[PDB]
Amino acid sequence: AMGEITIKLPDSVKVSTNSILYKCGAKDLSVTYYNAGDISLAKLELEDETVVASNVISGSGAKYAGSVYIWWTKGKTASLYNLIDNPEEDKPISCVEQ
Amino acid sequence: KVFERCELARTLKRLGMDGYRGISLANWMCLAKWESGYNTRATNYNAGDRSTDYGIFQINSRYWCNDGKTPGAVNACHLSCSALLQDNIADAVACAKRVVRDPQGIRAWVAWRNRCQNRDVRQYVQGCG
Repeated sequence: AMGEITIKLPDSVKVSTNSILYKCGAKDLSVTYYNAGDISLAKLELEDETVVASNVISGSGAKYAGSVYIWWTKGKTASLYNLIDNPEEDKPISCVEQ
Repeated sequence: KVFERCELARTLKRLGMDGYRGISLANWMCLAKWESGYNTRATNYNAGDRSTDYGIFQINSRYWCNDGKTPGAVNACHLSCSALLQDNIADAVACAKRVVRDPQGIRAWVAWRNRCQNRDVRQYVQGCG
């Protein structure tokens, strides 16, 4: 059908969109970030799934949660946690900005 | 300022960090080591949400401090982020104590998760004494 999610905001806030390429081992990962003031979302085009995660409270880094995943960036690095395959959260996939 | 390990441990102990919300001084030390290398001036930019992590505990500007250039900032510690880049770490410690009220507790820091979680960290408070 539509092929787009359109989220109508209630004010005239600036919306920015930015695609960042990551390398996760031997694999490529495209993440698109959507920022509109308080709102920060990340679309991750994973091999097994397309996920949209929302930025959530963290002490350090920029942490996004969506579906079974946590995507947590810090500087040029990132960890992708899978809470179904790895509920102990000690074996995330490690990624770096390309 | 880059702290020497035992210097930092004594400072954090005086500021009541050992056992704070159940977090051992050793875990705070391991957190500081891997987040910032004990460096009060460390900063790290997160291109995703345009936030920056500040100081010895790498506290993030979207939630905890005001840096004037992060969209959606809430400033829950009621501090300028520059206060978290000072040699005196009183403000950083006060803010870190606020952060750990989170349901995550010390799991709110990604470097602690990656480098200290699930490991024995007792060595960080040894040989000081």
